[PDB]
Amino acid sequence: MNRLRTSFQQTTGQISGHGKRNVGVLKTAFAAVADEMASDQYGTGAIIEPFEQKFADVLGMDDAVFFPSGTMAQQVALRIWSDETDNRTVAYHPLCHLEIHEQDGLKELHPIETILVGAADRLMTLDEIKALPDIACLLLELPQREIGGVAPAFSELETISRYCRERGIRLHLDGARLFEMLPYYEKTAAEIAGLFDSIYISFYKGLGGIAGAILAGPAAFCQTARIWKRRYGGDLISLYPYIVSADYYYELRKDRMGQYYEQAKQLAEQFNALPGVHTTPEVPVSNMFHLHFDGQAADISPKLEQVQEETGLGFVGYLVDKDGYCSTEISVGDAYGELDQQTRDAGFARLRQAF
Amino acid sequence: NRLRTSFQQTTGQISGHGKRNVGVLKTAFAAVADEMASDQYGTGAIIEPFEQKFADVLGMDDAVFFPSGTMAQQVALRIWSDETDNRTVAYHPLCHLEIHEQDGLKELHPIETILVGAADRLMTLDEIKALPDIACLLLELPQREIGGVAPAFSELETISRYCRERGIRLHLDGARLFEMLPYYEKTAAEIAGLFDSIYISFYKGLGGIAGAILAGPAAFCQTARIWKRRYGGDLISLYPYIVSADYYYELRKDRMGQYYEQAKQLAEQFNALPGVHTTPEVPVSNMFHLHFDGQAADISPKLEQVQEETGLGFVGYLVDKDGYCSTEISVGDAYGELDQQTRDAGFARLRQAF
Repeated sequence: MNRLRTSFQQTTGQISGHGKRNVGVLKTAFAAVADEMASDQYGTGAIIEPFEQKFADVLGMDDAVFFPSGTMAQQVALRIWSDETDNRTVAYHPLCHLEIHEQDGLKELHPIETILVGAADRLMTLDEIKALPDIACLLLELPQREIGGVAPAFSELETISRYCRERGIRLHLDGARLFEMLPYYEKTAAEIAGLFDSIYISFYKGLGGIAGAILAGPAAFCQTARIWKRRYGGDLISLYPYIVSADYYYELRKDRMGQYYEQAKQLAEQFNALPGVHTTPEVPVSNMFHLHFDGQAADISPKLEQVQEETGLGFVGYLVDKDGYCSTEISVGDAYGELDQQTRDAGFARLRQAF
Repeated sequence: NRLRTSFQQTTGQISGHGKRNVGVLKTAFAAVADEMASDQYGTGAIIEPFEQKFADVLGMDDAVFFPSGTMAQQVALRIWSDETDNRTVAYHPLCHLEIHEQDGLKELHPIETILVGAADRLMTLDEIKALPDIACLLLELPQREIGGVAPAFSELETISRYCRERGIRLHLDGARLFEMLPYYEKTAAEIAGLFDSIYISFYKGLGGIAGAILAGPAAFCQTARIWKRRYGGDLISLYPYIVSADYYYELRKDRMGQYYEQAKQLAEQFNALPGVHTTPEVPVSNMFHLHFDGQAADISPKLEQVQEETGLGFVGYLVDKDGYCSTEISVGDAYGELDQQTRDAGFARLRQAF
């Protein structure tokens, strides 16, 4: 383990995240669950059916399917739409999860090609979407996490939804971070989800569960999704350990996304005041942003190390070197709100002394 | 369904480990500290020690934890198809990949399957010898769908040396490997060592919740970890399954002998009933199939009642066949929790009903 990561691990509080990712997260979700509650069974029965209906309702879709991962969930979605439209081409942002974080799973597992829309360092434009040829599916990710978490205005999404529909293109939402976006949009999950044909949501990002996903959409779409779920080896006999925990952290945190967002905006303001330091976006539209430092990790890590060792407050857990700067991702959760004012003020003065 | 109900409502059973409920997870976690670090996307805490543990148990270079055997085994077949430039694999007609996975192997991979033998029996060595060049032969020990029948160890040896001769990779579906060791009088390592790759399960005989290990050569496992991510099986945190798998492995690893002996006890009681038999006649593991003369219409009422009256579960479902109906029995911890007299009074009532 490197010096920076070490120093962040040995902190007693953090600005980002929910706390340590440990066995206690599962034990806490289960501590009041009756030992006699019956397990789900290969994608039906107890626990799973009510959870799926719940989240079909939350997203305002005909049905919803619990998956072990969003990786599996979104590959399946795209394949279903590709099959329905007899079109083997899908389009999305160049830094889409399916493109860069799944060992090319979509393309290795299905005869599907991808058009990367726009540029890597920005949102795709409405003109770029209108310039697309006949494709099966456009995937949008709200927000675009890989560029710090930027998203189009709600009215832009309305226009894209009408366009695609008027053109026969299926619109899929990568809503890994959908809950996080609701404060800024001033909309419910169903109002955002209603613009799309299908939706993926996660239970381990903003919500801070352990793992697992929901893919939601029309009834027939979900039926097919359940067959692919079995083909993929995701139709486990028992997925309750993730469903019970998922629902628990959902009920726990569904109404905290607003505070996480206000807090993120506060943190960004503090960071942007530092010489040699900025956020992207400058003003967050959610609980997240990227934090950029001029100079490379070999220059900046030691400063952060010292700051963190001394204060016992985690600002930065890792850096990623880029061209003349280095970057880390901040996502605000329960951890920040456990830092009292004096603990924030003392950390930030010490951080101010470093930069 | 009324039979299922009658079975679910019993306070003891001859089959299985007991109710599949949340308690099974909480029991496994009762002694794990809250502060234990999660695994992280296939590496780190919990997962690495588990994989190393099961590489050693199976005598292989490495091992990889999978959320399922459906996923594990498909991945193993593809890696061998790739390593061999051969797009055909072979196995028994009721192989789990053929009948219980919605054609996943063939839908997700440019692979074709040859079925070796006849559905109702073990394949023969001559049938293996008549196979064209293939990437992989998969053997299931025992063949579950025909009652749990398996070839003598000398025959497994012959077959392994033959496939080594022809450059055919040999893979074991070992979902029930542990249940067989008593019969074989062999270690897991001694059985596994006749194969190129091995899949084992943590929810069959061991009675955990879910999860699988795929073990094999270091190279093979590296590539299998890539496919695990492609598949969406490389979850940020698999510890709920891993920790529970270990809990139950440790708890039940040395009980396969008693399950096998207990299985034999049950089949003996069953075969002595008129209008009842088992396949195989004498179990070679903790399992067998149970056949009742007559159709489910005639038989399911009789079972239903015996179970309602006794509160002892013998049978939870019947499959209707020509002139008889069948069910699968797999002994775990539930048999041992019913005292002898209680099982004797259940059988006695059963004896009256048949």
